Amino acid sequence: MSKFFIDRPIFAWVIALVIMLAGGLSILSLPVNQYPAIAPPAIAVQVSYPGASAETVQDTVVQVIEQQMNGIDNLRYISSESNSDGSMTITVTFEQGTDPDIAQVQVQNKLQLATPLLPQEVQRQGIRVTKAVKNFLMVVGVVSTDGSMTKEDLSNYIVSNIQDPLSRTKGVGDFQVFGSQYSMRIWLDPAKLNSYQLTPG
Amino acid sequence: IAQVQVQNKLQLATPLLPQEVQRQGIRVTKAVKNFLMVVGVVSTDGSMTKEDLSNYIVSNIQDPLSRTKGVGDFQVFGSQYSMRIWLDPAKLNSYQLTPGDVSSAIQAQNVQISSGQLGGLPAVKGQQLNATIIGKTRLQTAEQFENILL
Amino acid sequence: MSKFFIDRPIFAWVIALVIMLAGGLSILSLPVNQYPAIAPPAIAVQVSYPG
Amino acid sequence: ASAETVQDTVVQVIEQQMNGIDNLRYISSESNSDGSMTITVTFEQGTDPD
Amino acid sequence: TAKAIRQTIANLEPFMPQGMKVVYPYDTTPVVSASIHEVVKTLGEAILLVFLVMYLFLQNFRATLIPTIAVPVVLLGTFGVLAAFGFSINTLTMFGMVLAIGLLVDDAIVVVENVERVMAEEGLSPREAARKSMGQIQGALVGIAMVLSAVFLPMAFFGGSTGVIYRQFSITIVSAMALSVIVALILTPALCATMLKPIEKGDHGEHKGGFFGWFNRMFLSTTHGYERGVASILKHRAPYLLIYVVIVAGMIWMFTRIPTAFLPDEDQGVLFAQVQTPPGSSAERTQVVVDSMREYLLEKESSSVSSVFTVTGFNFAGRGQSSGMAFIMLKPWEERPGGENSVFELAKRAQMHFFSFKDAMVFAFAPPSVLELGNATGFDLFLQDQAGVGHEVLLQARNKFLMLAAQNPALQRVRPNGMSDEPQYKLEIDDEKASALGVSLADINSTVSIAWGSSYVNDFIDRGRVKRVYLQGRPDARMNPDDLSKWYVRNDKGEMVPFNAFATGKWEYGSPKLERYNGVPAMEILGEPAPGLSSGDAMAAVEEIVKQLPKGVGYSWTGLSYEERLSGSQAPALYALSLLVVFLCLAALYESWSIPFSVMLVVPLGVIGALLATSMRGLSNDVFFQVGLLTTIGLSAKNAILIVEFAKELHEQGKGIVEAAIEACRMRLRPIVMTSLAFILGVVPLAISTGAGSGSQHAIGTGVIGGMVTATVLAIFWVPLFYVAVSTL
Amino acid sequence: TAKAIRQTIANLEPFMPQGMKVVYPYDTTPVVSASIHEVVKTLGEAILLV
Repeated sequence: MSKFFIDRPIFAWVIALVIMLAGGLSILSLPVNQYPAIAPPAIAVQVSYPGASAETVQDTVVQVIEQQMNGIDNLRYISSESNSDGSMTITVTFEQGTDPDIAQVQVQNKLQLATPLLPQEVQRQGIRVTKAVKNFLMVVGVVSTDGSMTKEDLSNYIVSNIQDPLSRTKGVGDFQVFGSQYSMRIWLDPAKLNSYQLTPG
Repeated sequence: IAQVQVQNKLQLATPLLPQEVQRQGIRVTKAVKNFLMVVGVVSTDGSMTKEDLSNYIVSNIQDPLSRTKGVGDFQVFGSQYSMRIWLDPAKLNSYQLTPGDVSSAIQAQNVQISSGQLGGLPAVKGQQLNATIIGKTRLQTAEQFENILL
Repeated sequence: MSKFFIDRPIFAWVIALVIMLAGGLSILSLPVNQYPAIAPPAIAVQVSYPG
Repeated sequence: ASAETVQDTVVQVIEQQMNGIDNLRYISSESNSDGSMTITVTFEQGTDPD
Repeated sequence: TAKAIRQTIANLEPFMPQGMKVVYPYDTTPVVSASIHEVVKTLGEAILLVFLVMYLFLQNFRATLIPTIAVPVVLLGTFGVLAAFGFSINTLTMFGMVLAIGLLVDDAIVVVENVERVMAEEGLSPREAARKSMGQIQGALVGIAMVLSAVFLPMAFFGGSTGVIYRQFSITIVSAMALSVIVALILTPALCATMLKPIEKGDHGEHKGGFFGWFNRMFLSTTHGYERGVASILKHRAPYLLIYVVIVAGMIWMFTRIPTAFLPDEDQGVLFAQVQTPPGSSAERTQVVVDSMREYLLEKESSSVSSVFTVTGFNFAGRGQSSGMAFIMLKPWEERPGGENSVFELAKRAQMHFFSFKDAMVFAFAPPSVLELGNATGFDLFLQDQAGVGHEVLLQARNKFLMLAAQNPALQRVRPNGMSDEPQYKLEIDDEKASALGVSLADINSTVSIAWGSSYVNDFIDRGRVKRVYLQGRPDARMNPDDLSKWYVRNDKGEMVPFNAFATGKWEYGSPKLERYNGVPAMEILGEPAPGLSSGDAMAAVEEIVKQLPKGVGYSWTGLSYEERLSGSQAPALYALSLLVVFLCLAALYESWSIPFSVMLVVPLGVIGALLATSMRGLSNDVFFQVGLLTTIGLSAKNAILIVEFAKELHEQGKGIVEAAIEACRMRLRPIVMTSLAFILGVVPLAISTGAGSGSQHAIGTGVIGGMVTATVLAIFWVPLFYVAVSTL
Repeated sequence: TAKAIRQTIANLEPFMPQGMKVVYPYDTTPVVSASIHEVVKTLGEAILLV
């Protein structure tokens, strides 16, 4: 029926009060940002390869891995490249409106068809599969003005202490630390190696 | 979604396989029952065998017809070009060589070289030149495989 | 119920018209095929061990 | 192996390669002397296990 | 997650030593925090003066709040249905609701007009007048919802890449209307019309207290001026449509004249500056310019920047020793006043300074409004090779395309992100004479890889952490090519032989950044059209240059131009189904054809002003303007329909066919002049605004007032003549 | 998907050499179009008698 609002005024109050309460409970549970997901998923895969040319890293470890990057749902295209310090990205983009977890695991199970096909040196470096989209959010980590600290121990304290409780929180997809961690560097001398009748091998 | 127990079943026996088996890859596909269509034919000009057409199919129209929508599997007839080597026992006995020596000579000569750069970091202070160095490149033709010191 | 629409014939027409326009949207915004998903899903593995 | 020889070379190299994953509560890794190793990780309440 | 990693990981600061600290050289929290804290303040300034303007209207100082208590409540229902649909709040739903908040008050205006029409000329109590109000407002209030929702309901169905931006200007806005009609049916006309409305025989308008007693007689004079103006315009009726058809001809001409854009940028307090050097240059040859530009930015432009943070070794245009990029953080929004502190003046001043640099191709640029796609604005062009032809011919094709690049009149400043051919050193070995000297080949490979490839042997433990141990020679014996002759290898019988006895090397050329695409190698350039021009003519001007290439290679489009090639602005498909659904739906009120067809013809009258308002401002078309046209033609339609149904229902009551229209304008002139200015007097701080998010606020501010200024003072002169047409039989 | 396959075949086949061709020896797609055409031909030839 109709016309049931004249007789009961506070029954017309409480229907506004209950939607006011329903709107008041929705603010504390809805997340706040400035822009929604506009870009398609952009599943990236990168490796490292020390001391090799761009032609070597093109004819060794991207030609054998782009032949298995197939059989994936909603594949748009494969933006891949290579550099001179032995770096490469094979970032595959997908269609709009797709959950990126299956886009991770399909690229993973198709990358399993290439890991024994890689040479032995690049397999001990570590394949990296990330769900990075396009951009960064924030950078931190700096030296104080007290001196006696270079960039190397700063990078080592960034990697060995800070990013290990940081990379497993919410929203973290990719890290791009400037500079590497500590390492044991052994530098040789060719004249001393010739004097002691030794190779480097 | 249902691939979850399939994607962990491989880890129990991936490196436990023999290495020559492991050098091919365990292809996990969503093939269900049947095909859709077939393509590929020779033209009226001839001058093609039953191998070069398959090599052209897998070299030119494998990935544009498999990176598209809906394609889950393909079972091509024939395959690509391959630098096949057919040893002979008579000349091997004449030169007193084992085929394992031939395979080790091939796997020692046809190697890509990760050389590096001339101006690599950390360089000396004041160095004003950097250039990558290209070492031994992979072979191209058949006579390049003929000119291999056994 | 009825009797609010014989006196309002264009209000009786507009429901059929918006149903026809929603149909004209859904005839182009729908995929067509021969048969639905009757087959069960199946996952396969393949190798090649020569010799 | 021993507890230290399984603590230095395997758990310490897998726990560095197990990041960038959604809804991680914590990773409680442990090891014993007889060659066992556990990287049991908990997720959020009400997620999907597979 | 920004506030959950900016201080919850800083809990290691007691565990941190005293020699280290934490700064923030790059950040994005103000453009997400201060934007929301500004839009809540502009919502307060929106519903801050709408009480006082209607208080000036109805002359009630105490019984005044009664149409404006529902208004701060019904906006919570928008957040409720937005949480029910599972879409996060953004700039989009705030920019929708800041214009939706003024259009949802119109039912509260029309119910207090229903109160005042029995309060002024009648001495009836509101308890007995509530039935008289609801007998005529229920047949007029439930019809506007289905014609107002049908401008976003077909707009919500469109998806794609430019469909998720159509959402949050879709049905999330008009859900507030769909609940406001429900609370208008159930909440206002039984209690707000009755209980806060005493009877004091209201016929005042002579003294009004203070500085208030000179408005009602002027309003009566304006109503009589409108009543004589409609009598003047019904005299001839031929030139008043002969000047209508010329502005219909002007609409399509202005629509053709104005160009379009796509998602204009803001300041954002950030700037990127990449560097470039000729190839072969070291890291010091790029370090010699970043300190110079750092000193320049820290001294000559100190009134604009807070801090700079450069890196080297990595860039957006590749990496290596020929690369490097710098982040630049400017002042906060209250610290950089004036238009000279914007990102565009700073960008052109930075480019004018970088013109003075000789050996460095430094380029500074600003990111767009959207951060999750694209580093800059423009388009790209992949160059595939179908036949698998070699690298030099496609490099020459890229060279010919970049030669025929600055000569195109539709494009400007198109550049590659790759590099030229780097001079590399190709080494060669004479393994025949090497085996004659008695050395192998695999030991030679092992020695050269350990000597220069910087090999990695195994792991080691340091401070409870697993780290790596490398192996390499020394730098001072490898910086020079003849220093590469300083190495020795062991032969079969223990002794050593030098490197130059068997191996030599020469100088060749090779690209440092090799890029593949869909299995084949492909290089690319990126650019943008002329300032103001669209991307369609820029796309058409480059598909004629692709006949000038070595034949065997082809082109491809990717990036944000991929969806532009697929489905960009669908303005042919748009504005058609949305017009047809309201053209079929508005006949549900009048139950005729000629009268809804005639009152549909007010929709050209409101769209014309928002076109030349952008030209008077100086901005181009955008998706924000593309929904601004929808909301202003919805406002014009709802401001036109609520006066013609009174004339139609009062023609059959006691009046004639030409007299009922001017009688309806004589009786219902108050709310149509009320709610239009009551809406647009809150949009002025959004219409003119400078600060955080000022560009996207200007992208909707200059259109909404221009679309309605041709709709509330102009279109009321044309709507009753459209009603009393001779074909309306 | 079948017409997408025929489009991504027909776009690049001018770049194939002239001593090559492509046919469809086995196909399941045209019987679907023939079936739906012959059953929409039994709609205009089915409602006129009613």
